[PDB]
Amino acid sequence: KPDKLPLFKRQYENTIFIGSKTADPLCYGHTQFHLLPDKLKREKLLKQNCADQIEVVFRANAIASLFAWTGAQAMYQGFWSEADVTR
Amino acid sequence: KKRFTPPTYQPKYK
Amino acid sequence: SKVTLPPNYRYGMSRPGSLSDKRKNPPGTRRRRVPVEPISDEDWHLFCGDKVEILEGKDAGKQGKVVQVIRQRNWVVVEGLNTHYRYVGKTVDYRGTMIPSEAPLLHNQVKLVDPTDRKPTDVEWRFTEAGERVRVSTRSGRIIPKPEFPRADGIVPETWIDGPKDTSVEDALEKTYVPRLKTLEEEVMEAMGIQETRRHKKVYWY
Amino acid sequence: LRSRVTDRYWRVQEVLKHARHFRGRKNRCYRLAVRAVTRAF
Amino acid sequence: FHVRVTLPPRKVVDRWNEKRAMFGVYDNIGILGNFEKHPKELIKGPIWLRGWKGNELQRCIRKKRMVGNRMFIDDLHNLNKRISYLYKHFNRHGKYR
Amino acid sequence: AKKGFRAAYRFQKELERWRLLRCPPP
Amino acid sequence: ARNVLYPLYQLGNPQLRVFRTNFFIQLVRPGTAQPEDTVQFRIPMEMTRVDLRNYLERIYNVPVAAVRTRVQYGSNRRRDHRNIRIKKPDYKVAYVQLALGQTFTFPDLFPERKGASVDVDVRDQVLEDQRQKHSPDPRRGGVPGWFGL
Amino acid sequence: KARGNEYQPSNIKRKHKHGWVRRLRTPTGVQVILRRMHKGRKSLSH
Amino acid sequence: GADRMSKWTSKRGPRTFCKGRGAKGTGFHGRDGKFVQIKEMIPELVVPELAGFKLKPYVNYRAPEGTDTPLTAKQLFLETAAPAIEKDFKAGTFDPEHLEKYGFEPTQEGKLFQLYPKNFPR
Amino acid sequence: GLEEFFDDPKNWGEEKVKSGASWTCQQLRNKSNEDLHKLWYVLLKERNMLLTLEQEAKRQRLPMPSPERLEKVVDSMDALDKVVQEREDALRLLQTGQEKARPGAWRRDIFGRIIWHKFKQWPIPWYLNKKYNRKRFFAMPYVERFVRMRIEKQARIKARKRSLERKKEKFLQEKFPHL
RNA sequence: ACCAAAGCUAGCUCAACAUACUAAACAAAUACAAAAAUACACCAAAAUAAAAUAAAACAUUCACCUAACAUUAAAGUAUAGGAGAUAGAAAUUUUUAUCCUGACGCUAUAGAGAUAGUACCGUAAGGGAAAGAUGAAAGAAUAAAAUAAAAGUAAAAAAAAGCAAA
RNA sequence: ACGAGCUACCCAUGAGCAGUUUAAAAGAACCAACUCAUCUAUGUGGCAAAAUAGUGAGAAGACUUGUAGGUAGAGGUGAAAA
RNA sequence: CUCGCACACGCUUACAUCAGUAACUAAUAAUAUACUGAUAAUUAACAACCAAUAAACCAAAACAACACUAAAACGUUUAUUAAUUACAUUGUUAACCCAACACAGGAGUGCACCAAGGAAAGAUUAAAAGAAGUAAAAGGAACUCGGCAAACACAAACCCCGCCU
Ligand SMILES: [Mg+2]
Ligand SMILES: [Mg+2]
Ligand SMILES: [Mg+2]
Ligand SMILES: [Mg+2]
Ligand SMILES: [Mg+2]
Ligand SMILES: [Mg+2]
Ligand SMILES: [Mg+2]
Ligand SMILES: [Mg+2]
Ligand SMILES: [Mg+2]
Ligand SMILES: [Mg+2]
Ligand SMILES: [Mg+2]
Ligand SMILES: [Mg+2]
Ligand SMILES: [Mg+2]
Ligand SMILES: [Mg+2]
Ligand SMILES: [Mg+2]
Ligand SMILES: [Mg+2]
Ligand SMILES: [Mg+2]
Ligand SMILES: [Mg+2]
Ligand SMILES: [Mg+2]
Ligand SMILES: [Mg+2]
Ligand SMILES: [Mg+2]
Ligand SMILES: [Mg+2]
Ligand SMILES: [Mg+2]
Ligand SMILES: [Mg+2]
Ligand SMILES: [Mg+2]
Ligand SMILES: [Mg+2]
Ligand SMILES: [Mg+2]
Ligand SMILES: [Mg+2]
Ligand SMILES: [Mg+2]
Ligand SMILES: [Mg+2]
Ligand SMILES: [Mg+2]
Ligand SMILES: [Mg+2]
Ligand SMILES: [Mg+2]
Ligand SMILES: [Mg+2]
Ligand SMILES: [Mg+2]
Ligand SMILES: [Mg+2]
Ligand SMILES: [Mg+2]
Ligand SMILES: [Mg+2]
Ligand SMILES: [Mg+2]
Ligand SMILES: [Mg+2]
Ligand SMILES: [Mg+2]
Ligand SMILES: [Mg+2]
Ligand SMILES: [Mg+2]
Ligand SMILES: [Mg+2]
Repeated sequence: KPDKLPLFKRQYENTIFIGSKTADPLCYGHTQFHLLPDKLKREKLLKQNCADQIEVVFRANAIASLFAWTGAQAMYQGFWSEADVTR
Repeated sequence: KKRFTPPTYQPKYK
Repeated sequence: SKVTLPPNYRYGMSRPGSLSDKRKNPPGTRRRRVPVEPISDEDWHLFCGDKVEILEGKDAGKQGKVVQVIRQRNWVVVEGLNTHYRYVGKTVDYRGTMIPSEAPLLHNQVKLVDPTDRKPTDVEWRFTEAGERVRVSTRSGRIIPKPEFPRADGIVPETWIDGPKDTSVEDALEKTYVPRLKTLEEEVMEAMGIQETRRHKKVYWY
Repeated sequence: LRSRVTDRYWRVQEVLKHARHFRGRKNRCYRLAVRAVTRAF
Repeated sequence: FHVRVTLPPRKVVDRWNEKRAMFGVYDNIGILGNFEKHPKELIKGPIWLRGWKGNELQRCIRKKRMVGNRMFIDDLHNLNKRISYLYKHFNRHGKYR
Repeated sequence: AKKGFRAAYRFQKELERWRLLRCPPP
Repeated sequence: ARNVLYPLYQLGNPQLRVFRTNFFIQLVRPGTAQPEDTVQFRIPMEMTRVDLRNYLERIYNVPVAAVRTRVQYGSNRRRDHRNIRIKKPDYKVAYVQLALGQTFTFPDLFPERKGASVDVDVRDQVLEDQRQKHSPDPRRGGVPGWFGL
Repeated sequence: KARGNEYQPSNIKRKHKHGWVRRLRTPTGVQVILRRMHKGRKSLSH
Repeated sequence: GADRMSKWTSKRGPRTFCKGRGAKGTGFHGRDGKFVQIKEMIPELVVPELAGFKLKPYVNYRAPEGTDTPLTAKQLFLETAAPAIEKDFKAGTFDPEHLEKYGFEPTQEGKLFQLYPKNFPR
Repeated sequence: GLEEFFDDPKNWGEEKVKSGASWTCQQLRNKSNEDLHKLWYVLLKERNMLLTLEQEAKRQRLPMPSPERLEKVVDSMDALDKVVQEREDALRLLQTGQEKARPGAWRRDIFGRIIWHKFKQWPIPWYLNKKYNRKRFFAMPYVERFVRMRIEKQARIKARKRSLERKKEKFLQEKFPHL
């Protein structure tokens, strides 16, 4: 189950947002920049006895952020589960 | 007068 | 693990925390109190493992070895002398192994027998000149040794094998204690070379 | 000295023995039997 | 009215025990002893009833006067209430007046 | 528990009478 | 340690050291699906994540990466014969995620024995045969078969 | 309109009205606790 | 109404009521609202080396026990300091003014692990 | 080193698992301080293993094989703790002379009873503590009545217990006429 | 024949004596919202008892009414009292040490409320029960023996007409 | 002694009123959520120790409502119904 | 047929898995979220705990441009001190709360009116009387204290009393 990641269920407004509203003429993007927090420092992970997870943190951050960004792009262009993306 | 007598319940052990 | 029993209790040869006892009397019942003659620990002469003779009953005048004693009701039991027949194997369509179980005997119906002349005698406790407190007989005037009985766990000290998790007698009796005035904390710290320079501040106690 | 009645069985029976041939609850209930027996006498 | 179905054990009481043999032995201690002690001193019981008799109100008053200061709180309160009730019943209630 | 022997002995008489009524002897 | 007064800390207090710990830990099989790197302990109510981490790092030398604790509440619903509630004790359950990628699986602590199973089957067959031989003959109709003639 | 549901539970209100600190902050509550202990109550307060 | 016989715990309260289960604190609250943990406050389990320790959790059954003689202050003094003071008195070097060499301590505030204040947990 | 919570693989399915007797206070006293310090952890590992085995037996609905090992280990732990505590008590009586390792006072709370109020560690003195100042250690002029009621109830309970014992001894004496 | 009925015990009550009087447990936490290790304070307080009743009403009065001086007399006296109901002394007298303590008190609708201040009823102060019966042995439950006697039913619904009986 | 967790009134802290006509957020108008309870019929040991169905009034205000606190009986509170 | 999801307050395991229901609970069975036994569970990022001391500070929230009266909660900056060092403690289940009950009643907030929740009928016959609904020849208030209720209407007026909300 995903609850052992750990992940927890919550109920609030489920929004699909690219960085601006749909009326923005810039419906596509170029690049993202993500600054790691103090919680995910290399020294912090080493003190927590985590050396292989330094790259895993970057991988998870990129996989979540870029996927959410591209999904927002696709659903702003009009593609969804039954209208799968063409390009 | 408005005379009203509330009912009395019995103990649950019976 | 000491199971606490209610003050109003009836003893039926069963362990106080046994399934048979819990079936005999549930924790919601308490029965009539039976009279028990006051006999202190210093006046109990019937131990387990000695040969005693039955005085009253269908099998009277017979001698047997004491196996169990119950001091709560002053019960002493002998193996297979005063018997009643009970079935242990019971199913829907089969019965068998009708074992002869043993009925209880009070201290009044049993008196100890000295091993010399094999006659029943009255046992009075005395204090010998050597500092030993041993039973003597008044009918004949002899002493009765303590009937050493094997314990309930079933392991004898004569034949024992030390396992991987058991120490030897040398390691059990090896004395290394150096009686000095240092605490265990300081002992361990100085043994391991732990260094602590700072000290505690002023702490108020109220 | 608490004193209670023990022969109440016989006290009731001495009255009920004369009402055994009656009809209804008068032959069983004691409250209904004393009046019936008195009127019978 | 359900009486017991079994005969009770016969109480084997002896009429020649120590108490039943020595009972009332020194009742004439004064008469036969060059009077020095009344039969009052032979009465064993409560402090306020050693050689005295009275009705319930008098007994309660006497008990309160002697041992009233050593009583317990609840028994003292009950004794006061009983004294008041007996006073009221004896003085204000009755038929012969 | 009512303290008494007369009631018990009278009820023993009545029990014997009931036994006699139920099973008559030869 | 539990049920032991701790020294109050101030600036300059020496390091707190416990030589004989009073904590006792159980290792329990998870009731739900759990990943490979997670290990489930039952710890006393006075145990923290750092206490458990030090416990496993020093006493057992286990490279634990993450600690997550929760408090499970014992049922107070059952009633005694006196209509008094019987409360099961609460307990702290902790999950430790290993660091170096070690895979842990709870072993089967009660493996059945083939010889024991064969002996039990033989005993059952013997009991069935005893019941069959003790069963009355239908052609007799209840007559005791002990008497010869 | 409909009555009988006058008890609306609230732990804060319960502890502030019949709690131990509320009982002991006044001498009358102390006397109440004394009476309950003398009677032998299993629960002196909430 | 509500229950009174059940214990008042953190589960049966509102969000603003969050009571601990009995564990000791490990720090304080810092500047930005975070919890700052002090490494001096956490208990450091001092574990020994059990590799070269030839002792088992159980004893030989055939080994005999001993007569119960609890340790006492007079016995401890006799085993530790009595021979030393006796030797010093025989040699004439016993000094009533200074008894620190025999193991006695004038004050407790000096050393690390103190007895009456009980600065050590265990 | 996560296998120390389990016993040897060859001893998992065994129906009966035997071991030695428990540690005795004299055997603990005979050892030195570091030996006891190491034996504490030696027995602690065994206790953890036994608790794990008991919990797993409960989970599998099977009886624990020879569960007396847990009680033997508990008795050994208690004996070691008692020996360490008696050494500490003797040493602290020798140095300071105080019987109890935690300071305290015999106080009289608002309820009229006498309480062994232990002392807590505070960074500030007693006259500057908000939580401690609002505490009361004295009895008000409405408490002596309840104190007398408590004396009253204890006296009545003791008297009726004495009468109970007297009646029991009587009934036994006239039930057994062996005198 | 069901329903049922009977045990003798737990224990209580009244006194006497008595050390002299808030039992045991107190490892940890307990007047933060009790059982929550840890921060610059506030802590604290006292001011008559009243009335239900009696005087057949009720205003003045109304002993006892949670303050030691006990017993035998003085004495229910002098006195105080809408001089009514009622209240009520003192001066002055008597009181010999210890054991002989148990019960013409009860036996589970009685005796403490108590198997227990627990369930339960109440927000709270507070109120507050009923419940046990075989036997030497149930490690003698293909288990054995005494009543089958209350009311209520079945065995066995009723046949003109009547306080149901004589 | 114990009670303002229901209710009467305050004190802090929050949250709600969609649509339509209107220069209006006007102690305006229609009608929702929401709040009260005019009339009738059932119910009367009932679903209920005050309810259900139909039908009604208010619905940007002297409006409802959540949490916490206060006013305690010779009194509190009250747009007086003792 | 459509009161569903979650959170706050409140109840504490009533939640989940396996097994049993002759009896105990469901106002009846089937069986079981409501009974019995055993074993497990709710893992934090959401929420609780989460600086003081002086000084600059009149200029509302209502899409806030700018205004009205009833004059309006909601904030930064500067300066002095703020242990400094991973991982602290606590709430995480539910068919649930208050009403004596598994009660047609009373319940705050954010979302949508179904993509989620459930079943009015245990099986028959279709007597009277009762409750609810639909329809009705001609009449259209002639019934009744009253046009109360109902109705294919849902309009115009006259008085008494209180200005009006
Ligand atoms: Mg958590
Ligand atoms: Mg109510
Ligand atoms: Mg309650
Ligand atoms: Mg809470
Ligand atoms: Mg909550
Ligand atoms: Mg941290
Ligand atoms: Mg009068
Ligand atoms: Mg009169
Ligand atoms: Mg009058
Ligand atoms: Mg008066
Ligand atoms: Mg005059
Ligand atoms: Mg007059
Ligand atoms: Mg009784
Ligand atoms: Mg009959
Ligand atoms: Mg006739
Ligand atoms: Mg309030
Ligand atoms: Mg309020
Ligand atoms: Mg609007
Ligand atoms: Mg309007
Ligand atoms: Mg309606
Ligand atoms: Mg209609
Ligand atoms: Mg309208
Ligand atoms: Mg209008
Ligand atoms: Mg008046
Ligand atoms: Mg008034
Ligand atoms: Mg008026
Ligand atoms: Mg009027
Ligand atoms: Mg409930
Ligand atoms: Mg059923
Ligand atoms: Mg269940
Ligand atoms: Mg949930
Ligand atoms: Mg039907
Ligand atoms: Mg019809
Ligand atoms: Mg009709
Ligand atoms: Mg119609
Ligand atoms: Mg028509
Ligand atoms: Mg007309
Ligand atoms: Mg007409
Ligand atoms: Mg109309
Ligand atoms: Mg009209
Ligand atoms: Mg019209
Ligand atoms: Mg007119
Ligand atoms: Mg008007
Ligand atoms: Mg106008």
